[PDB]
Amino acid sequence: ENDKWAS
Amino acid sequence: RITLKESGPPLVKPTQTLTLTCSFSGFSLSDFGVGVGWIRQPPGKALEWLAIIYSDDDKRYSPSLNTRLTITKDTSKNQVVLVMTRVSPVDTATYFCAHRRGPTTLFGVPIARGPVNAMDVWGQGITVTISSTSTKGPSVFPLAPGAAAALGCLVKDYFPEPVTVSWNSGALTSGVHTFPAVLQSSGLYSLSSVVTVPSSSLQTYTCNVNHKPSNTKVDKRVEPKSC
Amino acid sequence: ALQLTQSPSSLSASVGDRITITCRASQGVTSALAWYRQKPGSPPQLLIYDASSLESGVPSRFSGSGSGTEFTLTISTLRPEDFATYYCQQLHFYPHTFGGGTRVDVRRTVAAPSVFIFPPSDEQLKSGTASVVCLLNNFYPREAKVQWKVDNALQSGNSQESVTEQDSKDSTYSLSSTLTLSKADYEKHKVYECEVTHQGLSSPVTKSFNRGEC
Repeated sequence: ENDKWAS
Repeated sequence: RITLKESGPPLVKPTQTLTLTCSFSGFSLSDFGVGVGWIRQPPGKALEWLAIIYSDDDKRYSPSLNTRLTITKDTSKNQVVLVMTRVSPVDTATYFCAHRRGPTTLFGVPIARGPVNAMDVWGQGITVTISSTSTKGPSVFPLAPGAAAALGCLVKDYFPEPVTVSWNSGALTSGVHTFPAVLQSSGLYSLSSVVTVPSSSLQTYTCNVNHKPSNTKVDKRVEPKSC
Repeated sequence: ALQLTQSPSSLSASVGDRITITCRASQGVTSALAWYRQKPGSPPQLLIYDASSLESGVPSRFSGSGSGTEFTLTISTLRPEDFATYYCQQLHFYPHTFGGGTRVDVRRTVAAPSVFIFPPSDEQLKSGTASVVCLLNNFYPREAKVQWKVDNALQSGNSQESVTEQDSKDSTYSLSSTLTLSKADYEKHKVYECEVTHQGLSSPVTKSFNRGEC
């Protein structure tokens, strides 16, 4: 999944 | 100044549970968006990401190790703990914990996320060996033969690391190569130490081997066989 | 999952050179990429974060550029402390992958290994095991391939090798490979061979012996 700080 | 340091057992047996603690100073796991992650490095191999935990308590794990890892934090003690269950020999590695910055804030307003893209401060790393072996001294065997000649000693089946080897009580140094030990599938280490000399010197050669852990010192004189 | 491939895996250079290491991702990671330098025995150290930002306290000769799927780290004037292994890390997708690393070592002229094969000692044989060791001494570059053959059968899964760190005077490496067999299996064969491939050797060199020949 997306990193904590990605869109 | 941010510093982190890993602690836990240096040795662990297969099927057992490994608990590693990261104690840090210079930041709080209650600071905004901060993270602490764990990365491991088997000897001679690449870095491998394991898990990370943030101050808002979100946790993420390597998919390959998900079932065996638990990461948790203890904010008031400034520690992050990683628990790995059912370890096996392939889990022998140096384990590092590391800090991850949270976004920069201005008057408590997040304005820059670029600083979260890196693990910026690392702990020295803690070496963990997974083996069912009990302490044991090495068996030492001879290794016997531009026009250089080679000979050495094979320091076999000992545990745990380290062992020290010198040649001629320390007087022979040029041409000496003591290789890093390999952990055999048996759970015991093995290493060779060799020395190259002018094919004429064949002068005497004796390797002095010492495995402190088992109180085993051995001096083995090696020569060009054939009686 | 997402793949991060570094190139080259190994690289030779001299103090003062300009080197550039590249890292390619299988899917775009935007600018969420970091570079690290790791010296032997130490933890990795952050050089560049967010693909191109210079980490505080890191010397200006280090530079990072790129975004999406292709990134590069360049060290403009290599210093002695830069002989080390470099890694890139992606932080856009979980898990936060690391590349395979690229080793940067002291360049020196190509040198083929001096190869030696050692039969197992009679002393070891009495304990029931047989170790055959092969030594590749003082060669360069680091990559070398050792293939054990017993009565012409290609061996696999029964050997282990280790390599010394680059010699500080020579700039060469040495490699030790151990073939291990039970005394029984050992006794069932005659020709024990260590085949070596290396850049400095026109063609593969083989060192061998016939067991029990006296």
